[PDB]
Amino acid sequence: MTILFQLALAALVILSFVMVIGVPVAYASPQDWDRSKQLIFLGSGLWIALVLVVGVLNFFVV
Amino acid sequence: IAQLTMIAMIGIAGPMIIFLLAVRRGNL
Amino acid sequence: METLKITVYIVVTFFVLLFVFGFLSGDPARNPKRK
Amino acid sequence: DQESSGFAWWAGNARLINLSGKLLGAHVAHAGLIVFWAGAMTLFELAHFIPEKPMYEQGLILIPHIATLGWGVGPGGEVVDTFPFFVVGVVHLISSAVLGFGGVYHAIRGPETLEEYSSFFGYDWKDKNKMTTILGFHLIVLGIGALLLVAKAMFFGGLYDTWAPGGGDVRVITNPTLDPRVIFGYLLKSPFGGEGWIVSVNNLEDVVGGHIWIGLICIAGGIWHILTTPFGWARRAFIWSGEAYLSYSLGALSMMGFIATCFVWFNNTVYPSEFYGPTGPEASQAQAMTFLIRDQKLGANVGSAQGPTGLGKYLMRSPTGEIIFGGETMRFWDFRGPWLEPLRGPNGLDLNKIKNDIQPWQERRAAEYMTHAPLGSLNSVGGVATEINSVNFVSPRSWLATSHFVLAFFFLVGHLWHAGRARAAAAGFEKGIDRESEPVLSMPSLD
Amino acid sequence: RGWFDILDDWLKRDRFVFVGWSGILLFPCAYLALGGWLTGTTFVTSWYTHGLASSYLEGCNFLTVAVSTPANSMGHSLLLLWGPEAQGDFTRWCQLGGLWTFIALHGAFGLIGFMLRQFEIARLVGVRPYNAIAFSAPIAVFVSVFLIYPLGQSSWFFAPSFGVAAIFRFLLFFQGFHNWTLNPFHMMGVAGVLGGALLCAIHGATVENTLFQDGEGASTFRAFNPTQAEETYSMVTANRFWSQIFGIAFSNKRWLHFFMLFVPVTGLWMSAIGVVGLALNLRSYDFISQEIRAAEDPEFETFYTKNLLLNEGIRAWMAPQDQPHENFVFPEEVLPRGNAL
Amino acid sequence: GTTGERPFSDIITSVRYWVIHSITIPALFIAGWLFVSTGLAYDVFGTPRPDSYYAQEQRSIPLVTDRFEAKQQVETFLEQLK
Amino acid sequence: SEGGRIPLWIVATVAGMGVIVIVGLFFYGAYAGLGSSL
Amino acid sequence: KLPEAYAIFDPLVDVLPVIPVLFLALAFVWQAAVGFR
Amino acid sequence: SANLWERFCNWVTSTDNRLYVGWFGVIMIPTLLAATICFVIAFIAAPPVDIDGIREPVSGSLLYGNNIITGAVVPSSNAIGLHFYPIWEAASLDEWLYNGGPYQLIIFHFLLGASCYMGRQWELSYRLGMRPWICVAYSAPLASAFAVFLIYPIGQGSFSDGMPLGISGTFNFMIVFQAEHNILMHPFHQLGVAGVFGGALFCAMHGSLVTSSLIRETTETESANYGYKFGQEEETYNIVAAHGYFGRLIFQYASFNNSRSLHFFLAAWPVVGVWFTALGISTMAFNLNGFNFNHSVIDAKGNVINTWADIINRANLGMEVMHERNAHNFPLDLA
Ligand SMILES: CCCCCCCCCCCCCCCCCC(=O)OC[C@H](CO[C@@H]1O[C@H](CO[C@@H]2O[C@H](CO)[C@H](O)[C@H](O)[C@H]2O)[C@H](O)[C@H](O)[C@H]1O)OC(=O)CCCCCCCCCCCCCCCCC
Ligand code: CLA
Ligand code: CLA
Ligand code: CLA
Ligand code: CLA
Ligand SMILES: CCCCCCCCCCCCO[C@@H]1O[C@H](CO)[C@@H](O[C@H]2O[C@H](CO)[C@@H](O)[C@H](O)[C@H]2O)[C@H](O)[C@H]1O
Ligand SMILES: CCNc1nc(NC(C)(C)C)nc(SC)n1
Ligand SMILES: [Ca+2]
Ligand SMILES: [Cl-]
Ligand SMILES: [Fe+2]
Repeated sequence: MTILFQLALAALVILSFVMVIGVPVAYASPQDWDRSKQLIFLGSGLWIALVLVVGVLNFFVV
Repeated sequence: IAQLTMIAMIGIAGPMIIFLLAVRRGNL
Repeated sequence: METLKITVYIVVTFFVLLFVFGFLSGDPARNPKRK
Repeated sequence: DQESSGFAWWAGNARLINLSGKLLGAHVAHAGLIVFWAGAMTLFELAHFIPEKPMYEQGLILIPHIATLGWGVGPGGEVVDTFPFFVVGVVHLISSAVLGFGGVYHAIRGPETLEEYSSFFGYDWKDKNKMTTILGFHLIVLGIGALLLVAKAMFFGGLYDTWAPGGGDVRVITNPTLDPRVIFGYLLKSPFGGEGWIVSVNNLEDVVGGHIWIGLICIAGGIWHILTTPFGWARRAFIWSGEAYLSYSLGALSMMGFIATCFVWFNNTVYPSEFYGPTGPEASQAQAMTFLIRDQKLGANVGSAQGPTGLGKYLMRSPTGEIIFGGETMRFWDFRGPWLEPLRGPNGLDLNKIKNDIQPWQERRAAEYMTHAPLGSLNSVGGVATEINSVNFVSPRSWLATSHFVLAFFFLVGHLWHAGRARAAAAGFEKGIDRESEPVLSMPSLD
Repeated sequence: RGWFDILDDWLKRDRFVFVGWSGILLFPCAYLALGGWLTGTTFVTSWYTHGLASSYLEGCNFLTVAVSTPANSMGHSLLLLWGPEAQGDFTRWCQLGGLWTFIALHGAFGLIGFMLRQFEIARLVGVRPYNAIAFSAPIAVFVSVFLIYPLGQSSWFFAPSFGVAAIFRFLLFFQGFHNWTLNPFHMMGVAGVLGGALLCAIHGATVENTLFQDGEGASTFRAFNPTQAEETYSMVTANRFWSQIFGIAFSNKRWLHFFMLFVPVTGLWMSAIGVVGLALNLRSYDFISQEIRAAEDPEFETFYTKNLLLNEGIRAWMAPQDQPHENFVFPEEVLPRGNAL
Repeated sequence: GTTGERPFSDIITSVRYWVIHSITIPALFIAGWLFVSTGLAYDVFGTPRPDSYYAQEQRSIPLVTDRFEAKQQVETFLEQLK
Repeated sequence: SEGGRIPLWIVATVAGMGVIVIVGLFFYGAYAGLGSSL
Repeated sequence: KLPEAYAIFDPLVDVLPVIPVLFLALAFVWQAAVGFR
Repeated sequence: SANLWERFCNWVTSTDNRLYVGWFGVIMIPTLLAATICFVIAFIAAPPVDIDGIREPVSGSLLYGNNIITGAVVPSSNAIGLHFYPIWEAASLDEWLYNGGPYQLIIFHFLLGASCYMGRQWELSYRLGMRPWICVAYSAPLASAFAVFLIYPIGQGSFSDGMPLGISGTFNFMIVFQAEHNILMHPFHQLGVAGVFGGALFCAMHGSLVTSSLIRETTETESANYGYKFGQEEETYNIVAAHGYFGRLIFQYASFNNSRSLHFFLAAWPVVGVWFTALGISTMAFNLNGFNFNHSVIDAKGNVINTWADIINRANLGMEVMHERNAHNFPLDLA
């Protein structure tokens, strides 16, 4: 539960760091954002579940 | 103790997201 | 003394009206070209 | 798309004056930075927050904003649960990512213009209706917000009322002053000493009540603009352009910035001295309290004590006859406060209560506030400029008030500047006098 | 032709950083002055001199650091590295404040060299030397304040020490001891500097908002002809503007610009004379008629009398740690103080 | 609009430059650092170390009181220190 | 090895952060050094 | 302080506040890269 | 009559008036005549004012023992604080002159008018087709009068703490300020002196460079000024020769060649610097004062090693301890 929580919360940070540097260069070079429109979509969708994970999971640790 | 570790990365991050664009040359 | 207050008040109203009804009078209009 | 053959680099953002879409990313990306801050700062504050210690002694300015809405606090501003703080902090921090997304999106991928990718959102500056309407939408969003407060106070919990009968405490307002005669009375109040205008609000009923009026009056105007166009004068009076509109909102913020500076500096109610520090006048008052209290214990008759000038070491009279504290503190005789009120009579400070009704909690309140006046240095060294290093402190009331006067000011310059530009832009000469038709040259010599 | 004309030739050669004959004096000094300061600011102390920490090495920040004056014992000694004081020794020199007369005297020559430069470069480029005339003003200030002044006092110790805060005390001192703010010359001084910073601002804005349109852009900066021709702003329009808002207005750029040289240069010249007088302590301290009435009548009070009391406090509370060589001891009971404070 | 000197822009961009200064710059830095950290600077400038303003007991200042026998007087002040 | 190769905009943002770092070290030194008050 | 669990992020949260400033900054990194057009 | 009011508005706004009485002017002209007229009478004949509210009148007018340098118009009483004190608020004028009534009548009308004076510096520029912004340069000196005459008093809780209207009275404002705020040690004031010093500096630079690079058109025994006629087409100085000299004094890229960029800088510098100085006084009006480095550097044992920052504190204490002799009854100066 706890480590399970620190995992979700900690991974959620690295995804953000990655997501943040990503989306930019994404819409940036139109070398796609069609193939990456797939990547970004998964990052975005993923992110939300994660927040919801840490959200609900918070009430069990603290 | 030394969370300067943090700053450092999130710091070279800003310039990175434009540099990679200087490489993939496009949309600056 | 209660008078002076009245007078002063009147006097300041005059000018303040003259001021609002002034810029209201289509001030943008007043200038060299485009209006 | 846009480069130097638009505007100069350092005026870059003006190249977006006519690209609705991108000009939306900006506002959506920016609004992100504010949420980000609000959120990211709260957690910073909480990360350093020490429960058993005054908030004002910790450089806090957001947690105290939450505390006022009745959250995580109880009797006398005692901090009970730090959860509401952590919550409000993280929530914002998250929404910052959501907004930030949209911002970045609308400014580098989505449509560079809107008018075509949807005529509902696309807009025309000179479109007196689209303008009056979008304004109308926002006038409703803000209106709902004003009620979002009225709700938290009447239904969801209350607000921190320092004037609390039993002594400062979270109280549920269930009797908002709705009497227009009173509510709007405040606007007809002098902004000088005593009658303080808006900043003189001193009880939560009026605060809550007044917000009720604003919420409605506000949404009412939101609908009215949705359903209308500027009349005639409204049109022959203003300038209709992208800059001109900005300017008008610039001068508007400036003014609100000055009003805010005075609220946090003077007001006791919506800015509880329990979370922020003691007000400027409140602290000078407390010194008089402290020493009238002390010396009185040493056997001095405060009522008849004569000071160097022959005016009254501890108590003197104000210009209209009321009994007030003496000393340079004669300038703050307009200070009212929970801790000091029980000593006031129908004629001001009552010599009998002062003589035997002073309570210990008041003595230490006066002492606390006396030693926490809003005096400090840039490098945060609490006290008078000649003081010694040791007590690292600068009242939250000082920080807030200064920062906002600066911002308020520069914005008034911003106003003048963008308004001056708009008027020349309109008539059309904001780029120079027509070498050919030089206006001055067609005017008679004043000589 | 000859070694001299060849030496010349080389010097007056148009480089990135023009050297010139003048440079032979300017650069050696100018660099040594700047250098000595930067050195002391971070390394040398003022302990043996003023009982003060004065360098980064001791804990001072950019505001509190400084190259403090020599002891009062030194008197007006030039304090040469190899003179009777330091005796060739360097470290001692440092501790006796040799670095002050070093920065002082060197920078002094550096201002001579620089003005000469202007004069030399002016001549070559074939323009009038009004840039040199103007610079007389700053020389006067430096000369009168960092040299003539302390030369009139007991020693270099009372000259302004090189440093930010160390200069603020020079200000406070002058108020407290010389009641300098009440001096006719200091006033003229400020009228000029204050009035000069006005012409600056006012003229600048008058030009930028009285410009002709020579471009199609909003950023009108590019729209400028580096190569003369027409006036870039309507001198005629400017005249009418001010003539209607202020009542008076220029109308002769040649005069408007000469005026701008005059106002601040004259101001600084006056502020200098005032100080040349403070050297002999020949100050503008009091108004006798005022003092006489204040003596006989205890109910006469002006913002002037008020100030003089502020001075008494400044002198009494500062003198002790500000003039160490005087071994001042002022018992708490002798210290002037109002009520409560 | 020009003189002999090689346009800074070109130099600040030349990989040769950095190849040289990546060495030189930090070089100078580490040197000055050591200048302070080795306590050498304190002796080069007679500047007191945190434990050398006063003697343990004394609370008086080592004020130089006469020009000519100044150096001599200063030396004696160092005497009391330790 | 001359002729611009190290892109300028990078020389700057790098030499730039480099200064905010050293000047920032100074600001930290203000709450710890000798220039402290503790 | 930060709820017991998140404590591991104390340090992280210590720098978050300053980020906004960075953006105003980046806009300059960018223009420099795009040669101030 | 094309319509009286229609006409009136045409006159007021007329750009053919010797002095442009504008719309802002309709408020300016009267307020400024009141401020000026009341001042002149005050300064010459007003009687003593109990500035500190402790019944200790400070006479500051000529006829009552003052000379130009000492004389001043004294601030309203401290007994009054921030309360509005219009003549119709006094049992009599005698009472009004004693509590420093004239001061308010003057500062309020002046500040009012001086603002409109700004509003006017815009209007005329509009009616004349010239770019605005000049009025924005004047926002700095105005924003100062405001800081010194209103913000500081609001902040401090009394008009009696506003800067007096007189020479010496101003030095008083300064000397005390420094004691209570240690302004010389505040970033904003420093930026202020940079702007003022700088201004004067640049004012001299421009002034000389230009005047020194004027094209010859005058005799050897004829005012070099005549070489210019009002309403010229081409320039009167060689801005290329100017730049040529100045570029060599320092070095080329460190010199202006664009008269527009030159003049922007020329205006920008002082105005920006004074803006900060005004924000300084407006900021120290809420007690956020200058840096306090008192007893920072201390030695190995704990002894306090003084810096020039300390010598400054002593001079400040002298001022603190002696100002307002009889006005304090307690330990801390919180007002
Ligand atoms: C025409 C265009 C003009 C453009 C002009 C642009 C001007 C721009 C100005 C920009 C910014 C001004 C910024 C101010 C930042 C203030 C930071 C600060 O206050 O930070 C405060 C901190 C803390 O200071 C520390 O404060 C500390 C302690 O407080 C305390 O801490 C202690 C424990 O640590 C105890 O608890 C104690 O009781 C408690 O009070 C200690 O005393 C330290 O010893 C002390 O050093 O700052 C320090 O250390 C600070 C060392 C500061 C040097 C500061 C210089 C500042 C401004 C210079 C302007 C120069 C202009 C030159 C122009 C030239 C040409 C134009
Ligand atoms: C504070 C907010 C802010 C915002 C929202 C904008 C927005 C915009 N600006 Mg400015 N600008 C700013 C501040 C800001 N600016 C400042 C302070 C300056 C002075 C230095 C300028 C100077 C300037 C100029 C000179 C120009 C603009 C232009 C533009 C537009 C550029 C479109 C583009 O080319 O994308 C390019 C974007 C990139 C190459 C990468 C940026 C990625 C950004 C969005 C995010 C970085 C954060 C992070 C990594 C993202 C994580 C998101 C998260 C959800 C995962 C755009 C609408 C241009 C214009 O007006 O065109 C018509 C133009 O010429 N701006
Ligand atoms: C703050 C103001 C704001 C505004 C005015 C707009 C306006 C617009 N957007 Mg965004 N957008 C924003 C913020 C904003 N957006 C943010 C923060 C994000 C990131 C999450 C996005 C992400 C986004 C995307 C990915 C797209 C747009 C698109 C569009 C355009 C759609 C027009 C259309 O064709 O019909 C579409 C009709 C609508 C979009 C309106 C329906 C809105 C619903 C779905 C949500 C309302 C929000 C929320 C759930 C309500 C609160 C509920 C409560 C219970 C809590 C329009 C101009 C689209 C576009 O580029 O079109 C050309 C598109 O593809 N926007
Ligand atoms: C939140 C922003 C907001 C904005 C930007 C606007 C903007 C506008 N509204 Mg509006 N309105 C709003 C909210 C807003 N409203 C709300 C909440 C309501 C509900 C009450 C209304 C109700 C409303 C009505 C009923 C009307 C407008 C009208 C107008 C237009 C008026 C043009 C004008 O001359 O005004 C400038 C105001 C003046 C020139 C009058 C001068 C008044 C003097 C006496 C005092 C000025 C203030 C003083 C100097 C300082 C403050 C003192 C303090 C005591 C208040 C304008 C575009 C008019 C219109 O034509 O609509 C289509 C109209 O008839 N509005
Ligand atoms: C409240 C909203 C607001 C908005 C939306 C705008 C929007 C705009 N303004 Mg503007 N302005 C405002 C308020 C506002 N202003 C205020 C209050 C002032 C008074 C100071 C000004 C003064 C102003 C001027 C003088 C000018 C503009 C201009 C512009 C346009 C500039 C385009 C650009 O590239 O940005 C430019 C942004 C930059 C170059 C970034 C530099 C910012 C510097 C000056 C300050 C940074 C401050 C920060 C706190 C310091 C931290 C430093 C760090 C190292 C620690 C743009 C449309 C320009 C224009 O051409 O308009 C038509 C112009 O010349 N504005
Ligand atoms: C919250 C309170 C709000 C209160 C609002 C009170 C509003 C009171 C009056 C609104 C009056 C509009 O009044 C009308 O304005 C137009 C300009 O637009 C004037 O027209 C005016 O301007 C033109 C130029 O444009 C002049 O040549 C003309 O002589 C002049 O009169 C009308 O003469 C005036 O009657
Ligand atoms: C046209 C002469 N060149 C020139 N250059 C400069 N450069 C600074 C940096 C001093 C503004 N100033 C001037 S006088 C305003 N003139
Ligand atoms: Ca932490
Ligand atoms: Cl007094
Ligand atoms: Fe000029």
